[PDB]
Amino acid sequence: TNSTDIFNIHKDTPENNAATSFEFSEATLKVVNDIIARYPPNYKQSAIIPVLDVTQQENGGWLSLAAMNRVAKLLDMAPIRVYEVATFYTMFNRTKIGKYHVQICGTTPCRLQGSQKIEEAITKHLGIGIGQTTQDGLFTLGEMECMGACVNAPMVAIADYTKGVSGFEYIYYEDLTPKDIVNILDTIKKGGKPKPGSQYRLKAEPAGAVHGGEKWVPKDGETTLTGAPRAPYCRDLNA
Amino acid sequence: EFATASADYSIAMKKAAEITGAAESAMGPKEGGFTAGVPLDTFTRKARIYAPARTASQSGLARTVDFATTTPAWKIEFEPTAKWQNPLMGWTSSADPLENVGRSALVFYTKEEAMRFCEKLGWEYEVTEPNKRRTQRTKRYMQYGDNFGTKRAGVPDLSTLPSN
Amino acid sequence: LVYDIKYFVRDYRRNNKYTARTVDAKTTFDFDKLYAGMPTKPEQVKNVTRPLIMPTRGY
Amino acid sequence: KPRLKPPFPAGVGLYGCPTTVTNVETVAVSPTILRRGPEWFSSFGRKNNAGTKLFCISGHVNRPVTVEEEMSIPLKELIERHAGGVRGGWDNLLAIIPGGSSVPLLPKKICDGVLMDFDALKEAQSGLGTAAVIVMDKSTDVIDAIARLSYFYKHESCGQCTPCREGTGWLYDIMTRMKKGDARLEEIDMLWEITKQIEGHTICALGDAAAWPVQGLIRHFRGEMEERIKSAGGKKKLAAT
Amino acid sequence: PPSDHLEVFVNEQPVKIPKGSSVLQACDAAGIDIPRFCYHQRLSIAGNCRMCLVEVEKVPKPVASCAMPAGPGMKIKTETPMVKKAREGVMEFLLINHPLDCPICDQGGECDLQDQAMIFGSDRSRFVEAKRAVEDKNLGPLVKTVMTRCIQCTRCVRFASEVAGTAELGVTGRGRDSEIGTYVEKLMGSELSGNVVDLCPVGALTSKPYAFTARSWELKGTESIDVSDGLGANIRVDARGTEVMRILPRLNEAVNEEWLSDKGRYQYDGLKHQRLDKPMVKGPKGLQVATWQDALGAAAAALTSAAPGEVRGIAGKLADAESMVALMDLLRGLGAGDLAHEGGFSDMPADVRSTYTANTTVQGLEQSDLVLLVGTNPRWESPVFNARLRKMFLDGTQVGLVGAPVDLTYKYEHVGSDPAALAALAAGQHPFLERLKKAARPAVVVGPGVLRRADREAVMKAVHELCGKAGVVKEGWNGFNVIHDTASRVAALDMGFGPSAAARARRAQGAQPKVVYLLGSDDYSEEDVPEGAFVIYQGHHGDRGASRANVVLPGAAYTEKSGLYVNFEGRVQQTRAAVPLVGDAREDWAILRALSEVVGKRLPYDSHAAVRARLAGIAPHFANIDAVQTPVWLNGEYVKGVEALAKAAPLQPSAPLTSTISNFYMTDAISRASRTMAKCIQARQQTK
Ligand code: SF4
Ligand code: SF4
Ligand code: SF4
Ligand code: FES
Ligand code: FES
Repeated sequence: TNSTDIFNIHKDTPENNAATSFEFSEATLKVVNDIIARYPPNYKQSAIIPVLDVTQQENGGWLSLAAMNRVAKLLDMAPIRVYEVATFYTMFNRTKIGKYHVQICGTTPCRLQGSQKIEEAITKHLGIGIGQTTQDGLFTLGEMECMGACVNAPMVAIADYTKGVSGFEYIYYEDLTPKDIVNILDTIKKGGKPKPGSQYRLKAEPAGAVHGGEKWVPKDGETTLTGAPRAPYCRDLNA
Repeated sequence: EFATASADYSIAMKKAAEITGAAESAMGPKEGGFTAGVPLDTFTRKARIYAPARTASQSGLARTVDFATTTPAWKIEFEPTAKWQNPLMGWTSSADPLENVGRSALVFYTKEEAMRFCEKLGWEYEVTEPNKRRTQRTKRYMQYGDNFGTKRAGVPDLSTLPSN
Repeated sequence: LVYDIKYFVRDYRRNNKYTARTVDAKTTFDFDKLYAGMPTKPEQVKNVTRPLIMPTRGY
Repeated sequence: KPRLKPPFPAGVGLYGCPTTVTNVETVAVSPTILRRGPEWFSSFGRKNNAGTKLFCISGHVNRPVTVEEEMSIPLKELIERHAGGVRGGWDNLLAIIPGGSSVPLLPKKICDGVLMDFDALKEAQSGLGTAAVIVMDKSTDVIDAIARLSYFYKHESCGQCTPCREGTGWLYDIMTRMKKGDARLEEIDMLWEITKQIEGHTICALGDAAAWPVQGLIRHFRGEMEERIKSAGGKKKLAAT
Repeated sequence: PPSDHLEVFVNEQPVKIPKGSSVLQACDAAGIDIPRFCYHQRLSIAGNCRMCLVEVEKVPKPVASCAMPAGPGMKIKTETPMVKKAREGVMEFLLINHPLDCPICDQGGECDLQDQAMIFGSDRSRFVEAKRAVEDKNLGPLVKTVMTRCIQCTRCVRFASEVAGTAELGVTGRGRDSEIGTYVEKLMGSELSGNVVDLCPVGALTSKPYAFTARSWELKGTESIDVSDGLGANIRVDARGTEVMRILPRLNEAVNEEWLSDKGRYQYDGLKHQRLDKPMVKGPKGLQVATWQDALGAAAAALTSAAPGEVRGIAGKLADAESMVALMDLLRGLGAGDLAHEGGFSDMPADVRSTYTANTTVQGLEQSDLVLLVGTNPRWESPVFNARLRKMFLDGTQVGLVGAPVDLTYKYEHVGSDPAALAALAAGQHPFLERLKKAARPAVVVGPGVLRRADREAVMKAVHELCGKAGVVKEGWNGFNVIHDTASRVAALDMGFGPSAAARARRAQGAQPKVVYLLGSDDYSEEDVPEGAFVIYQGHHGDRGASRANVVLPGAAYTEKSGLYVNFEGRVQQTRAAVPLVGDAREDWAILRALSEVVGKRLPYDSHAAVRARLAGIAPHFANIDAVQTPVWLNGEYVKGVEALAKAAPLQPSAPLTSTISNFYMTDAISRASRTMAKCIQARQQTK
């Protein structure tokens, strides 16, 4: 389960209903068929997760009931299994969301770094809380669990749905202060591309840190792997 | 080693039932019914000797033939008799003397106990052998690993691999 | 028992037991030991006091 | 939704076929171990604990880092060096979880002296886990940290089996009430009893993963919890009189 | 053998168990009934309830006896402190979110959860938080769903996926928010959809027609049989006084296991409407209430007023063997030889029982790896039999069908749809013959709608030819089977309730009788019931035959008496009276005996045992109640002896082998009067 999805059962809407119309594009159909080839034909049901994901980008960032029906008819499986899988996984959104999907880790290693400060800054600037969307349909805020970037905590991942499957982007933004995330959001709003990863270092190499969640304090100390890379070598396998 | 519910008063009821002299008593057909003193027409009706089957509502098996030696589980019943309703209230009205005495009291460990009881009382009786439960499972889903064996769709064909 | 609600430690009802003892036929009842434990004088006479109350088990 | 063992994946795995599931790190080091020798791999670490390991260090650390280091290295050496020490100094350290989020945490007394080893952290009633370091200082609410971990586990439980599915929310609410102090002394023993109830009684080990952190939390900081419980009376019982 | 029976120890008791058995099964063989919530006998192993945890030596963790295989030399303990501690903890985890709905829950009194909590649980609770609130779901008018009561034992999902084969239900959500049902608003299309409530161990799934009606202990349980079809499912009847409240299935592996058709589950409601309680005789103003003496005298006068060849007797679907034989003796004693059956093919020759029975038996059918269907729809002829067919399908049994391709809830091969396709298969033109010729235990089954064809002899001859060519009948095996959809047909066949050749000829030239008697018949054709002819009806429900009747005798319904009914395999079964007679109703054979005395020819028997003994003298196997004989086989001599009937009325190669059953939910007056079947029909009609 995730935000913006309080129901595990279908709800009727003029946008999402039994009369909803969806069909794959030729590029999307080709990509799905290529994905189909990764599994044996007698086990054709195993490719449901990537197909659901691709349909999710194709529709614009969420999955409709008609999309699930079409996927089930494509994979020759019962719709009930498709509904179960869709309700089982966090990334799969069953309701209409904004053009950009903002996800924040709430796990304790991120919390200690000042996660609530970043959340509060996002709430104060974008004007919406968790499970909410801007009136312009631009930014969608959501809360996530550990995203595997704890050394660069706090971190935020933002999903783009403005360029479809081929232009889909899932970018990590790490080592953030309220100023950092606000400027990232503003750059996205004006049409620019914010730089990925950490805002004060390249990767997980030793560097400074965020003290109190508000200020980056650089620090100098011992760093490894600073010499020339090791040459190829193998020992004598014989005896 | 002998252990068949060996921590209760039932053992004290197992014995005193096999007392010598007291275990050799016997009476003829309809003879005990003479001693009853009840109206003679009681013996004219038919009776059912059986053990009620397990209810579908529950998985319980205590009140079933499974624990036969543990609890008396053979019941004697009578054909239901004419019943109607009270004109003033609507409550069910009947005149059966043998309406509930069997389903509430008459309980027996074995069918032969009820057979002897009816014979000494003269009650004409029917025997209905209860169906035996099956413990052996089906070939499919026989073991927990059968839910995830290769029988579901056959062996995976290695034809969609790169380079086929 | 407000927060410690375990019951097996306090199921006296379903834990009583009856046992069929051995055949008490070839036993030796020495009445000598029986009558050796009895008093012989006005003194040395011991009586079992009347219990004040029945067991309560802390309640 | 996991299956039950027996059967095993090697006996019956994917599509009913033999299958072995392995970690990325264990697989990656194999050619290097094969090329550089099991003798060279065994040159590091203590007995039955040979080799190196990738360590992820986070929390209130001056230099958080994902670094490779020899096994059996002390926590104090591993953190003061290669990570810049504790923010505010080693004396400002409060507690550290050395193996991710499923293993019991260790206080400052246990941490100072213990090594990063499977057979050293286990005897400390903890675990090497994933060798992931989380560091908390004295200004931190440890109860809030464990409660957030419990909330994470509650959201992460699949719910296939009864005990975990129904007890994750119970544990979360217990911890949340503890955070506000709206709990009682005997309810701490009640919480420990519930943790014993879940542990080792479920389908998979996720129940153990959720039960263990609170167990160590109680065992090493029961004074903090009782102090919080009593302290709520200074802000809740004043209106009751 | 390599010791197919291995040995273990449970609480220091040596118990011999078959290989592949579980610790649950071993403890069952040990005489211990371990608490369990998700495991079922007829379903796959789920093992999520955690209620089967036991202790084994050299094992630090409790093991899932519902799933743990037993190893040789294993030691199992079931009364240790950790066992009870785990049981109590599991019960507590069950009850923390469960809503306090027992006063309004209908399963109170027969709730496995409640009894297991009483026995293996504690008495107190330390949970004071807000529970999880679950919205209810709509699956149709048969089952009332209270989803908040669900313990997620997954039994519904496994049952729907495996037994029904619909696989329409699943588990949505995750964790605490895991939810049960269908993501969309769907109506449960399963025909055996009422078994889920019985399989549901809680009040989450409840019978909507039975909801809030009465309590389990208020009922008197009467073991009965199902008469809605020809399979004869063993059931129990629960009633409060004279009124039937619910009907439930009971265990019979050789017949129906633990399953019941919803038609046989919900048609008890009709017993409350259009009921005949008093004798009626048509006067100048019309039918009026009259005494049994008056009605019997009028019937006797009408019967004696006409010649013996002007009297016809017809047997309905629900007439018992006793009434059938009594009426047959009555009409024979007065020189009448016109007999008809509402189940059709009244003129079919009945000399060898095997020719019109299932020689493989229902349980012996499970030994066949290949099954052939010839113009039958077991789904709508016997959904329980269809479920057993699906169970056979689940472990490698292949099925072939010759007839109309219909949904049968499992994959199969359609050989054809007309007798020409059958002839091609017998000739060698189809690959299915060689599969039949290579199968070790092939099976062929033919429905009753085939027997309703005017060219039934030709179809039987072709089927016999195919059986001979494929060796379907050989030593130690008989894959030939004949099924039916009505109970009274088998007893009529065995007792020889067949019209005389003189009456057959009289029908051939078109002779029309004047005295017509109905034994609970309401689906007669117009050709056997001429208009303007006097009609004497006996029954227990006001229907079409009753309306057109001139004299009506209120008979006994199957829920009020104990009649003999033999299923299509030839196993003798009897019903049982659960409630007394309704109104002034009388015993059917008693009614016929009274009429016989009034007319002037008394029947030689005056008791129920006497007429049953008369039946036994007619056919010995009637005495064997709840058993079956092995029918004799006479090879092709029977077919070569009925060759003339094949010559006359030759084969029609164009008519498809269809099923005459067009309305599953309504086949007889009781089904035609039941409100629940009408509600289901409307629901199936409101989906479009
Ligand atoms: S312990 Fe929790 S996550 Fe693991 S199988 Fe059981 S319910 Fe699912
Ligand atoms: S299912 Fe059983 S325990 Fe649950 S509310 Fe109904 S009667 Fe009570
Ligand atoms: S609805 Fe009933 S059968 Fe289905 S999972 Fe819940 S308790 Fe089990
Ligand atoms: S704690 Fe947030 S990414 Fe791991
Ligand atoms: S029967 Fe053992 S856990 Fe369900």
